[PDB]
Amino acid sequence: FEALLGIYCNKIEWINFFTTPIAVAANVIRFNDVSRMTLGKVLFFIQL
Amino acid sequence: FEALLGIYCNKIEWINFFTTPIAVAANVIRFNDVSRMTLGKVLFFIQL
Repeated sequence: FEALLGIYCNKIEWINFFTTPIAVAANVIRFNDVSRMTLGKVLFFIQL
Repeated sequence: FEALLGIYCNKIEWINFFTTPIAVAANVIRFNDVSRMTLGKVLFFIQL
């Protein structure tokens, strides 16, 4: 006989964005209409 | 649309004279007519 041993499958690890340490550079906010947003802008006022 | 995010500004930092360590070399007294003082002198008397 040709005998086949237990099939073994891979287990993919899972990544959350706030687990990985690039999110300390990030600052992430949901906003459901940024598909419709054309330009976001911030405006700064510096005095010296 | 064309969004406008928050508007930020600078904090112009304040400095007191007696906070900085130049004032240990300094010794500062108000005198409201030094505009009218031509010269101020001190006189030292050494004996040997």
